[PDB]
Amino acid sequence: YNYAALAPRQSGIGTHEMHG
Amino acid sequence: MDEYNYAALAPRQGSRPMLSQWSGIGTHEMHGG
Amino acid sequence: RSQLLGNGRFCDFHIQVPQKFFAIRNLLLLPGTYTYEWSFRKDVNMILQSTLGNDLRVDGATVNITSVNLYASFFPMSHNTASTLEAMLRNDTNDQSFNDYLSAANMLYPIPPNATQLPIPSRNWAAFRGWSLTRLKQRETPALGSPFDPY
Amino acid sequence: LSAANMLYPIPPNATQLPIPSRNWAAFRGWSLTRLKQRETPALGSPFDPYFTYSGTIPYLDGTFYLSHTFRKVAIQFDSSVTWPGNDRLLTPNEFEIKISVDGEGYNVAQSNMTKDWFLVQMLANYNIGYQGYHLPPDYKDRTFSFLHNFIP
Amino acid sequence: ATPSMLPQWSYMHIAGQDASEYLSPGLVQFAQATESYFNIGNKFRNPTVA
Amino acid sequence: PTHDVTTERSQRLQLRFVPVDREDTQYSYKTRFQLAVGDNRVLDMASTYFD
Amino acid sequence: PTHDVTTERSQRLQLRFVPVDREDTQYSYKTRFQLAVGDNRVLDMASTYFD
Amino acid sequence: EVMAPQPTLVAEQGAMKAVPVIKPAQPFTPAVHETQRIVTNLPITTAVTR
Amino acid sequence: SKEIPTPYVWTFQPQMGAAAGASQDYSTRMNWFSAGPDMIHDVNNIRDAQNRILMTQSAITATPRNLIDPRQWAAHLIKQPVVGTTHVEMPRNEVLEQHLTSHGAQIAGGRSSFNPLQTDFAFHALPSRPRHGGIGSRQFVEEFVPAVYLNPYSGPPDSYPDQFIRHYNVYSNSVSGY
Amino acid sequence: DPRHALRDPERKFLCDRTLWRIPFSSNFMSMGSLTDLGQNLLYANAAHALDMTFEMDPINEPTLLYVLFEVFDVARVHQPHRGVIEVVYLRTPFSAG
Amino acid sequence: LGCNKMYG
Amino acid sequence: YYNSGGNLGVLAGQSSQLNAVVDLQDRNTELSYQMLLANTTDRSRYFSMWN
Repeated sequence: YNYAALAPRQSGIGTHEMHG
Repeated sequence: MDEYNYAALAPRQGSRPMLSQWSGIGTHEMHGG
Repeated sequence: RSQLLGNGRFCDFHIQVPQKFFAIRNLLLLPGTYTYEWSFRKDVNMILQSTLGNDLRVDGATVNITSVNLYASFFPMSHNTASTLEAMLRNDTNDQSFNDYLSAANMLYPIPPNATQLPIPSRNWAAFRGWSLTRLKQRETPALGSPFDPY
Repeated sequence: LSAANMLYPIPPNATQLPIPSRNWAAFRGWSLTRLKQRETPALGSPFDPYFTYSGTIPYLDGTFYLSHTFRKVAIQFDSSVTWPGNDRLLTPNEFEIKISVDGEGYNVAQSNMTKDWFLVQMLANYNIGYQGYHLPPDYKDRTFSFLHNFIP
Repeated sequence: ATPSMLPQWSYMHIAGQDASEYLSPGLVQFAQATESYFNIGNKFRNPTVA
Repeated sequence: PTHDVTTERSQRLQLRFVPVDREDTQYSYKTRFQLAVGDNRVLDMASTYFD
Repeated sequence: PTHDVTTERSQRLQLRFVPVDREDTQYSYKTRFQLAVGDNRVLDMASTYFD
Repeated sequence: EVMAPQPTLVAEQGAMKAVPVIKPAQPFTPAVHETQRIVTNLPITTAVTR
Repeated sequence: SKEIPTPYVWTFQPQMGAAAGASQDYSTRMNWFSAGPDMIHDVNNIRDAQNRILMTQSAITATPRNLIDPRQWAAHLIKQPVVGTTHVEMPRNEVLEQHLTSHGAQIAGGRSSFNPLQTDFAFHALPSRPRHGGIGSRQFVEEFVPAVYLNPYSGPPDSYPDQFIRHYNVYSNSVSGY
Repeated sequence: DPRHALRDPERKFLCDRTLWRIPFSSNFMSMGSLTDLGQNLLYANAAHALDMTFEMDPINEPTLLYVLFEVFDVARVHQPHRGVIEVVYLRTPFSAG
Repeated sequence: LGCNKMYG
Repeated sequence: YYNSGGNLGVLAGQSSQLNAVVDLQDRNTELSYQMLLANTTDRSRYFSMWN
């Protein structure tokens, strides 16, 4: 491991989708 | 010792890998008869 | 496109044609004096388009270009800032680099009207990005190198 | 001659692309020419059963006549670096020998051959490229020369 | 200066560095200031390496 | 902004460059224009359409 | 000679100059050019020829 | 520091008294052999007899 | 031979500015099968002198490092190009010109007579960051000189000289497949 | 019908304006401009031959293929002084010749 | 600022 | 005439006169511009200036 996988070089986490 | 030579490549016989004798490489077959 | 220049066998057209070259169409031109000679095609099939694939040479269309001018638009900006920008852009590290959107080497290989085909020689294949394949009709694809295509 | 003679076959059309990597020391240049396969025997063999020809042999007699059929040469080092490199010739990245139409001028003498190819050929043989194309001295104009054979 | 002083990818901005970090700081500031009405930022290319 | 944005020194916006020389072959039409980019003003070639 | 004989600094061998202002009459064809000899290069006009 | 030169070997076999001979091959042993850079600037390690 | 071996000549990869592996110098080599012991001894002496010159040149002009070929180099190690000063001769004051125009004057052409003050600018148009990355050809030929390998592949496979094979990832040591 | 004939279904698709893409990536994704491969040392340090074979639906009239090799076509424009333009071009995998 | 758009 | 070898965009400086445009017959700038327009802007709308 090395600081996770690299990102493509040049709320992030979670969803709150509800209602119906 | 498996880091100073190719011993993981050779098939094992328990804990001792079965390497060839040092003077085993090379061949010579030659005659005219 | 046909109704823009009107109906009728004969017509008068007043068109504006842009620059499509990738290294030029976005270039920020610095002060100086440059010759900008370009050649405009007069081949009737290539210039004009019809719903039917009729040969416009044998049908007889022709085009008579009278006057060609280019219209440059200059942003009116204070000469101090314009000179500052010019001096900044005259430097080596401020070189303007452009890219062709369809960055590709187009290679059209002929196909006899059956079966399968064939491929390329040795090469470096560095910075390659992929293949894009599609079949065209030989009748519809014109020649490229020659100024005129009799066929 | 001091040359590495390499003969690469040509299907009766198009182009070709040779050569892998190596150390190009004490190099001198290139000398391209075109030969017919029928008139060229095997590169090396005690006997050539496929020759079936008895005229002049261009490969090993110094009898060349297809040099005019060339159109263009493009040398490249490491697959990207054009050997001329810096902007040197009128053509950008390319040794263009002969142009059929050439609406831009670029037609040295009164034939197809381009001005940049004339400059290269005159320099390569008689060194007369930068101080006016004058006729070379007779002792430099020999049978295996350029202006001795150039017939517009 | 294409193959000798720099590698070709870095020279042509294929893999070298972003525009905001290979342009002059003055040019970057000018482009930011005049982005609203003149938009210098189009003319320069970013590597976008994978 | 109220300063260092516009020249206010009597210069044009649209310029028309008549061709210096031209030739009309029955296959192609070649026109040569020489364009002088002022002395301080700067243009982008996103302009300069051929009329 | 290995050094101090070639520029190695992106210099063109041959230059093609377009006339600044040509003019023709029934008697003669007059063309005016401007040939720039650069800054650190020398030209001998024996090489120059009209086309 | 440049690597010290290695002595060339010439052995004898039969009547042949000057056969050119390369140094014999020996399996690497830490007690007998150690890895020493040929040139200190760039790492090209090789075995030496200490 | 293990005492006088042919040097490994590096291959330059001009796209990404790194050494594309190394191979034995098979292009520049003598042919001594037609030579006797005397001429063969002379050729061996010349090859040994060549190897000594190559080692000396490497030790002189090669930047010390722990890796034979790092794909990316430090910014200071790479020879940045020097650029001279840029002088901006400001041609006209804007406030005074605005005052004149407001007072009913038309200014055309263009130093200016009306403005007495003259201002000039000078700066170094350096890149924001000093271009860390790959090697150039000129700064590569002086560092990846032909490296002679005295005892070929003697020692642990750890100490085997890698980076000679072209398809070898430097970091996370592994051979790059198809 | 209450009295059919029989089914024998057949299927086809018709996409007309798209170029088929085979991205030069290990995972076929596009996670950046300069792909995962191409930077691969195998395809950068050595020269490799390429062979492609196409099997097609035959059509009577003479037609032709059109493979567009996706490459890097970049041009750098440098203008040192007044009235001088130097532009250097570089197509990386297929450079000029 | 800069641009990085092309086909692919 | 974009990608034809017999005609080029000789656009260049007046003094040095070295061409800033080179075309090598493998580029397809017409399709490049078409795809560039189709990707940058929605093209269900008709523009009079350029068709």
